[PDB]
Amino acid sequence: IHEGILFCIELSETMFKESSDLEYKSPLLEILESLDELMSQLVITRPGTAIGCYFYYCNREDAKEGIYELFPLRDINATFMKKLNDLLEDLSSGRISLYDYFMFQQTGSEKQVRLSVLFTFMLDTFLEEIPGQKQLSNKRVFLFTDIDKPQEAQDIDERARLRRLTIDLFDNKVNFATFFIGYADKPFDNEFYSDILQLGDSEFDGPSTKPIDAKYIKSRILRKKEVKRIMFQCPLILDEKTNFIVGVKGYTMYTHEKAGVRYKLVYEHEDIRQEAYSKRKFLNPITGEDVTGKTVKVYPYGDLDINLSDSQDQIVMEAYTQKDAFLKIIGFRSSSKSIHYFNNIDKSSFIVPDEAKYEGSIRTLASLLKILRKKDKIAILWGKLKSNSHPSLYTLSPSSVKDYNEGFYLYRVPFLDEIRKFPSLLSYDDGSEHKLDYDNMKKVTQSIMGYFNLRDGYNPSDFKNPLLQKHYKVLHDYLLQIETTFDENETPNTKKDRMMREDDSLRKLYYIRNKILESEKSEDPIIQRLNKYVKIWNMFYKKFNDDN
Amino acid sequence: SSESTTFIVDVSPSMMKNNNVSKSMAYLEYTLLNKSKKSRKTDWISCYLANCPVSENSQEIPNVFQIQSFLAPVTTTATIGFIKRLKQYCDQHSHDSMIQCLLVVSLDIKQQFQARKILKQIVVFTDNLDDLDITDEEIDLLTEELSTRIILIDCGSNWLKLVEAIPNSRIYNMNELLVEITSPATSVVKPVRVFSGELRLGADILSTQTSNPSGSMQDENCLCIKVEAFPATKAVSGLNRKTAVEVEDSQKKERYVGVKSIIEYEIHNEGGSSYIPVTISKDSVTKAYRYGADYVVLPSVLVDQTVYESFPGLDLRGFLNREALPRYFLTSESSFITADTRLGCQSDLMAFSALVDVMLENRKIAVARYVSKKDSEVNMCALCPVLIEHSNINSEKKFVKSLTLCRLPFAEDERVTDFPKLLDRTTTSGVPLKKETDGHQIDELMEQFVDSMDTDELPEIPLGNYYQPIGEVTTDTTLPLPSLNKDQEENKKDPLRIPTVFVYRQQQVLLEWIHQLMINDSREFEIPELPDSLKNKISPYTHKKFDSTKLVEVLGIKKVKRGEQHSR
RNA sequence: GGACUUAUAGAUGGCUAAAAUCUGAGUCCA
Repeated sequence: IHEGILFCIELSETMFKESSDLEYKSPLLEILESLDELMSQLVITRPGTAIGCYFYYCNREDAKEGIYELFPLRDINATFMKKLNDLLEDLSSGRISLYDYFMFQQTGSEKQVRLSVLFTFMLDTFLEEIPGQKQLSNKRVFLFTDIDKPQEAQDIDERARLRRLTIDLFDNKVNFATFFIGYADKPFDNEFYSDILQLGDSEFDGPSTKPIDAKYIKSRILRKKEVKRIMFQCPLILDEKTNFIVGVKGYTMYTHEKAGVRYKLVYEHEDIRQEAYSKRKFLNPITGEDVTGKTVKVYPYGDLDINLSDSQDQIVMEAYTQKDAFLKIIGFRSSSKSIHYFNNIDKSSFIVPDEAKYEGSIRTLASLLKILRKKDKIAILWGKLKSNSHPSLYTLSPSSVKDYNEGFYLYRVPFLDEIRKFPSLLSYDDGSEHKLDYDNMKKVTQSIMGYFNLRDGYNPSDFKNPLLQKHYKVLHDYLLQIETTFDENETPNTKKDRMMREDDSLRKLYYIRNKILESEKSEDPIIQRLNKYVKIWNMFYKKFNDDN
Repeated sequence: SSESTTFIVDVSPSMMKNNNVSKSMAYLEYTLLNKSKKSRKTDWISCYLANCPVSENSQEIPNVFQIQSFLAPVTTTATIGFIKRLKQYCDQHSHDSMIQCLLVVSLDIKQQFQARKILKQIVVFTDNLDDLDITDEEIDLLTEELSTRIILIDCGSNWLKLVEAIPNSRIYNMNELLVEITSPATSVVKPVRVFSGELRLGADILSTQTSNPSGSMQDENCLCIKVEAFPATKAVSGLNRKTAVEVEDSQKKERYVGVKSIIEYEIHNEGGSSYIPVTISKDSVTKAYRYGADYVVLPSVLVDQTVYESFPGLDLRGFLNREALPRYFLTSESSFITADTRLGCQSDLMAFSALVDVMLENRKIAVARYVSKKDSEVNMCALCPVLIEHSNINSEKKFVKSLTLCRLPFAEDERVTDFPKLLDRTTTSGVPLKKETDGHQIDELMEQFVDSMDTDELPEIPLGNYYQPIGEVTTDTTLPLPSLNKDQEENKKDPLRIPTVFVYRQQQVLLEWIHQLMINDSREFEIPELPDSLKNKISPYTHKKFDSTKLVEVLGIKKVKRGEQHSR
């Protein structure tokens, strides 16, 4: 319900120097920018998230024991967001540098933090009780460091005390997400951090201390930023006779975020400002009486209404479903007869074994995953994900080997009545009769189509919802009294750039036309091809209407 | 548009003892009750009796009985009445108990509808088609006077003469109807345009993203096809239900009246005890949007700024191979994209089909930007090419080229995180977990388990037949008749295209509710079984018999304050 | 504004979702 992330970043010489793996941008700068994006995303996606950011060892006068506080662990808010935004802008303008802000020096021998103080700080931070802030259900520490071997690596007894500091955190449900940074030249030896972050029982033995290249920092942050939102859990029946019943969990991989769904209602009357509520009130059309909570649902059947008892409702559903959520295997089938791109009706779920409900679940699905991959088969499922819903046929497909997450994807199959009819046309003459002219049109289309292949496929990351971005930007600017930059006296060029700024998709569309437009200007006969293809296509379009 | 249907039931001693009148009654009951739900103003029903001891009709002809007058609209209560009139007649003449009848009906139709544009039909239930004498002088007489088609039903060459003469007349069996009204039937929903605009490649952003009709059609640097959008898949939630309260009346059956609802607004004055709700006006209520830990009421002019001004269009972003697009990216219901020969010219249908054809041959999917209306949601979508077979005038097959539109996710939509490995499992730190003992026997038995339920023997729907043209399901009359389509039947063995079970179940139960409690006057409802035909479609398929008892054993399966949060 | 058809219909809603809410939608006549 309420997760909190504690950013802890270790300062060093290589953290300040621009890296070729980062398009010549500082790792420290990359972490800051990643943090700006994180809060920008979560304020839309999961605003009930607490974020705090700390640096060490910092030589600033306002640093306690060498640990500087950018902002404390608080729920995401425009005030902290502005603080970071202003810092990044002070950097961009050349008003200050990163060295100037954190009071760092290129001496080759700056002070370093005592890890004892650091791990104790993390524990104290998550134990604080802040009045206006809710209790945290999930506590995590994003640990960024560049030093493989700190000073405390030589002292064996220091490691021992550190190991109980780490355990002390694990006992308080505080988990580590490590960001141990290695470069092309300098690699990260995780030998030290392995020792102190390890546990002594089988499953949980601490976090991964495997280092990462700086090139993967931003992506790693924004990936581990998200939280598993459990959509449903139910038994998976494989064969009921032999009690071949197993447990599974389902997660929504792709939601449908809409702007303006997050709101409260305020009632203000003179000096009274108070929260208001919407109340749906049912009336009797004959008397005007409030019959709320005294209404019933019936089946209309002509000039007759039919109300069944709960006992009868039970018997009716009993013929094809259970009360609680379930998934029953109807059979298996080739993926090429089961999965299509033209009959989706719902959003997909990601299915994972639930061995907390049924032991042996992991062994079952791991084998089923291996087998269904080997034969390229899928499972046909019958059931429902919620108690209060209708059942349906589902497709259970094994995760690809290219994907990192190992499990299954669940696709709902449309009922026969969910498959709508194709509309009748006024004409059916598509010009297929004239073989040569039609075959030419396909050929020129095929060539035009070649100039616009998506070599990196489709990535959701590249397309921000413009509706969402517009909505939260207006809220953002109003809270911080940022005056709008929109001008009614817009130049077509001004308007053009605004459009591409507000919509990631329009920016792409702009490139496509431009490539066609720079294909006619160009006098290189090779580059010249694209635009001439388009002209030929239009020639066929106009020729067809002049003839048929 | 409008039609009339006249039912005639033979009451010979053969029809009674062979239980052929009770069968036809079951058809009449199903037919009329379903008609009652629509209560169409232009759908007429009327019934007569043949070879009947009762003689009551307009022309005062013996052995003819108009048991039910011309009725429109057909209501549920009226259907209850008609069936009970017949049920009483059927029970009386159980143990102890035609040519001119067809002539009386024709006269009663000419006086009822006169010359109005109405599709008239006569439906006849009888046995012994051979045992009946209708002279050529009577057939010569029957064809001239009649402007009404004939539907004959055999309950067990002479009868053929009438059917062959009268235009568009057919002959069916009794059990042919008794099986049709038993089997599930997909509802025919007439396709309705949900979008009308342009499919564009290389269009000007300044020209398209305005409310101006800036024709990209005249842009020779742009691929511009006029297209329409229809719904391809749409979710159903069963029979629509009515919110109601119960009322009393002189004849206390379960009598209900519909209710309406309003939205009221209240504040809570708390007195940890409970609060005192007080109704307040909407005028003193404002929406406060959330931004992190703060809530914001915007001035009216800024509340307009929040809405992103979007403009109707479909703009191509690029192309990729089918396998390049992860299937789980598809998040919404699907829609058809067809060429617009209505508002556009015939070049659109040609150019559009050429595009789809190329996408089919190269197995390509298009990524596009979609906006249906002004200020509507902006969507990233996948455009998948499809074929749709149409019944053609020529002996050759006809495939209509089309596209399927389905929404792709934005950045803010993905909830993906790192999940624990399932195959090569490790600890949280990442050290390789010890490989499971009895591992080879598990994968071996699981493989047999998957083969045991192999449904590949069950055929996928033929190419270009998953979707179906609206024309191939439209018929002349609204009477439940056998499909007559040879390809449509037993295409129902596709295990991934099954009837909407919970809807059928609803209709099945409501029919028996009416039959038992309203017509038979029983006071106990006997809810029928779900047909084995439909049960099988949601039951485990067995290809080869297999005992998973060993598999289960080795797997080891065992069950275990907001008033200051306002800011600025 | 009417007639007809559709209710397994046409839409909305949303802290990501209620066995919720509304009556809409298409065609033809003035």
